[PDB]
Amino acid sequence: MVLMTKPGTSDFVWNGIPLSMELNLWNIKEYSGSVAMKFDGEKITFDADIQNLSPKEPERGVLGYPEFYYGYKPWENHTAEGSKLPVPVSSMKSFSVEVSFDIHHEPSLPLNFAMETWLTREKYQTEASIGDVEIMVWFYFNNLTPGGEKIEEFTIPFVLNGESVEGTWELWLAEWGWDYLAFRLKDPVKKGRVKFDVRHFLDAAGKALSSSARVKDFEDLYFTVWEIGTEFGSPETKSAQFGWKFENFSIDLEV
Ligand SMILES: OC[C@H]1O[C@@H](O[C@H]2[C@H](O)[C@@H](O)[C@H](O)O[C@@H]2CO)[C@H](O)[C@@H](O)[C@@H]1O
Repeated sequence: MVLMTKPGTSDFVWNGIPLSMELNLWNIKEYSGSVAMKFDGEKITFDADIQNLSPKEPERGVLGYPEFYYGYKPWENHTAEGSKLPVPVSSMKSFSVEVSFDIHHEPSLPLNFAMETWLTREKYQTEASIGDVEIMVWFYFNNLTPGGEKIEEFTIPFVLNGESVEGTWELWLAEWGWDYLAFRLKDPVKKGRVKFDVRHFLDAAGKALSSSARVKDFEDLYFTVWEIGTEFGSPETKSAQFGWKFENFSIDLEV
């Protein structure tokens, strides 16, 4: 059903779930080489062998974020048809996400396996800005650090390979053009199956930002989307070779 070999977006449906996949190289000015993303009905795979890389904005650190998502991504003003997102955070009872993944990459490549959402003041913004929140959940990372500084750590459960684990998550916060929160699992998992509820993270982000001058009414913000992907690169990265595979995907939003 879906095949992309250049930056772009496409909707598709997986096990009845409407989704969008983006071959996202947002911070790459130019590159040579190959990129291929594909959805075959049963799994999503991504592969990259690119060279002559240079960032558009070196200050942003990473170079790209090939991914697929459920919902409405503000920045692209896009959503596949039939999505249940966006919804106000305060209306989320639980949001269970499950996926099996396998990531491979050249050893020195700054890379991570990250999931995130954008909490916007208004339902359908086309950007995030002061008053909004970007929240990431890193299940894996390699020669990559989240932006900002570490503030606290949280113990948050998730089911690894079918076994309930009590993960230890560092929380990184930065206040740039928007509020940035990144939950980094202290024991990265490079291949496996995870199941967890986004709500726990939301609860934690809420407490962390409870004294912010910028973010005003946390529970009132719109939970717009859930992205799943891998960020890569750094301003010094000149070439990149890595790839991944996602499978056994399923979600459950309870309003
Ligand atoms: O800056 C707009 C750009 O953001 C991309 O998400 C980035 C985000 O900017 C950055 O703060 C965070 O560290 O990483 C994410 C994912 O790489 C978004 O994917 C782009 O569509 C958007 O144009």
